[PDB]
Amino acid sequence: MNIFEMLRIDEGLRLKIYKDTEGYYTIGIGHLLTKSPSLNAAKSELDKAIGRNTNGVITKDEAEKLFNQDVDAAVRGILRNAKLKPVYDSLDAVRRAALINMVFQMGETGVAGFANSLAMLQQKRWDEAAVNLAKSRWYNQTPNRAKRVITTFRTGTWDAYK
Ligand SMILES: [Cl-]
Ligand SMILES: [Cl-]
Repeated sequence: MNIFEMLRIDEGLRLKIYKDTEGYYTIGIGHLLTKSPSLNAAKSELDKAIGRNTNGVITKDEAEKLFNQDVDAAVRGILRNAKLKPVYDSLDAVRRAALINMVFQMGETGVAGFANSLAMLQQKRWDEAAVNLAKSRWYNQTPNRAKRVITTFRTGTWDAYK
């Protein structure tokens, strides 16, 4: 298992524009297009992203390509974040994947908001962190996904994904 497979499981794959759990236009493997309520605005951002007139539909390879870029950016963004880097650096490979998943979903700013949980993760207090991570809008809105990521930080294994 790895970051790609893990997010593929969490996000799924859709080749037509769809609305995410928050009602925002998305496509592919969790690629957010826009928070604007307008479908045209989304189609437009989509064409700009693919470099062609898609008419709201893309192929698998195009989806995968957006995905690759999205994962790379999440990593790079973690590495540039003063609040995130030290945490990421302190973690083992499996848990690093949980941190990436979270940035992929919520953005760097969103995660930077789990200040208390981050400190716990850095100190390696797994059970306490898990409990704190659960006290969040994140967990109440997407509980199944959240539990998977939390178990991963708690155990350091991929068991929640097997
Ligand atoms: Cl893009
Ligand atoms: Cl969920």
